[PDB]
Amino acid sequence: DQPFAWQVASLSERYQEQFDIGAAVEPYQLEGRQAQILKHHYNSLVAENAMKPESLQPREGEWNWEGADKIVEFARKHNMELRFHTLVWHSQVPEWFFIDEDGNRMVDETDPDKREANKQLLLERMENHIKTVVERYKDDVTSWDVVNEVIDDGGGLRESEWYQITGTDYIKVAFETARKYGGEEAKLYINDYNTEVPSKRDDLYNLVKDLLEQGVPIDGVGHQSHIQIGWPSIEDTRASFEKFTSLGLDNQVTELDMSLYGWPPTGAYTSYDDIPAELLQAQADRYDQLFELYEELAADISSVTFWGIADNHTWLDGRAREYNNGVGIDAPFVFDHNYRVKPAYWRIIDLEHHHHH
Ligand SMILES: [Ca+2]
Ligand SMILES: [Ca+2]
Ligand SMILES: [Ca+2]
Ligand code: NI
Ligand code: NI
Repeated sequence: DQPFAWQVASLSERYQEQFDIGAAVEPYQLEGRQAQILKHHYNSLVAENAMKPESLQPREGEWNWEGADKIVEFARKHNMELRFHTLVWHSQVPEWFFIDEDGNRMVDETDPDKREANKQLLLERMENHIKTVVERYKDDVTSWDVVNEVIDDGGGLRESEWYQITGTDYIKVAFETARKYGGEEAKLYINDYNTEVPSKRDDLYNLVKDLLEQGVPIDGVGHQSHIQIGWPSIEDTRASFEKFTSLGLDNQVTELDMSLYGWPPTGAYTSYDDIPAELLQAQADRYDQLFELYEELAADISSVTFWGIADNHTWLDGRAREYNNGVGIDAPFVFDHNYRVKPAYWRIIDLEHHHHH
C-alpha cells in the first residue's frame, strides 16, 4: 500500500542544483491536499488555463484577472517561480482579435491595402495585450511563453489567423513587445510540442535562428513534452535539447505528462483499477530514463514542469474520452488519482546511477 504524496521526500529538493520542478495548476487546486502536495514537492508553477488569452481578455478591454492573481499570490507566498502560459496562441483565440473595425473577418479580406491595415490593427491589439499583461505580472513571472505552437506538424509555419494576417511579424513583434515592457531581465520562450520530432525540431530551429539573426529577443525554447511510454526516443529528446543549446538558448520542459497510451489514445481504460500494474511499471522505467537524461543535460535545462499534479486532474482524461466515445481515463504522473505515490515516483526520487546497458 503506497504512501501518500505528502508522506514522501520532496521532488523539488531532489533536483536542487539541477532544475526547478513545476506543476500546472487551476486556482481551485490551491487548497487542501493539492496545495499541500504543491508546497511539498514543487518550486515552480504555471497556470493551466487562467492566463491564456481568452481567459484574460475575452472581449476587448474586458480583463479577467482574479484567477491568475490567485496563482500569483500563491507563488509569492510559497517561494515558487512562475511561468506564463501564454501570451500569443492560435488555440481558442478570442475571435475579436481578428475582426476589423467594420465587423468583418480579417482572414477573408481580399483588398491588399485593407489587408495591410488589418495587419497593423491586429499587431496593435496584440501589442496592447502583451503590454497590459507584462506590466501587471513583470515582477512575478520568470519565464514567458511569448508564442505557443507556431510551427506546423506538417512542415513550415502554422497557418493560423495570426500567420494569415501578419506573416511571421506577429512572432517578431510579440518578442519585441515582451522585451520592451518586461525589460532586458525577462526570459522569453517560444513553446511547442513534438519538439523531439526531427523535422519539427529543425523547423523550429530554423525559425528561431533566423529571428535571432534579425535581433529578435528570444532566450529559450519550451518543450511541452506530451510524451508516451514508448515515444519519443531518449536520443531524439537529447538531440533536440542540444540543438537549441547550440543557439545559446535555455531549454525548459514545460508540460510534461506520460500517457499510458499511443496517439490516438484508443482503447483507454475506463477505471483506474483496470490499469495493469505492469503498465505502471513500464511508465516507471521510462520516467527513470527520462530524468536520467535531464540530469545529464541539467546545464541546458532550467526547469521541468509537469502539466498537472496527480492523476485525478489531467487534460489527458478529456483526450481519452474524446477518442473512446466519451469514457476513459489516463494516469500520466508520479502521483496517482488518490494522491498515492506510483512506481514512477520512486524511480525519479532515487539516486540510482548504474545505467541500463
Ligand atoms: Ca539546470
Ligand atoms: Ca486521470
Ligand atoms: Ca532514477
Ligand atoms: Ni527556480
Ligand atoms: Ni535508471
